[PDB]
Amino acid sequence: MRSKFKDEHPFEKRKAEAERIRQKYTDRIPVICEKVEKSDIATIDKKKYLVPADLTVGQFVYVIRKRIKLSPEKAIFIFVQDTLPPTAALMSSIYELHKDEDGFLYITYSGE
Repeated sequence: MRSKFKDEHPFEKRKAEAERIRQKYTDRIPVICEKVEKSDIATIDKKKYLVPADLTVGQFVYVIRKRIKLSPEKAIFIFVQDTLPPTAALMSSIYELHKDEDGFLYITYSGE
């Protein structure tokens, strides 16, 4: 359940960056998207995202699908603090509830 972005970078710098990003893009959600350790899915090329707050969770799944070029028949599940968020929910609603103390919103994506 550990995050590599969390372990590689100190909390203070992470926190400072998130505040820096929140100030510059007040309409966007800073997102860290990582793969769950033991899933067969591929690994995302780009870890960190500026996500529009009006985007739904399901819309963000779609961006994850097309960033890994996941075959359309394949399945993919997104986890926010080891929960499956509803696709119809706004990422702004997910962010206010599940933002990390550093200010980032941490997702893990799997395949089962």
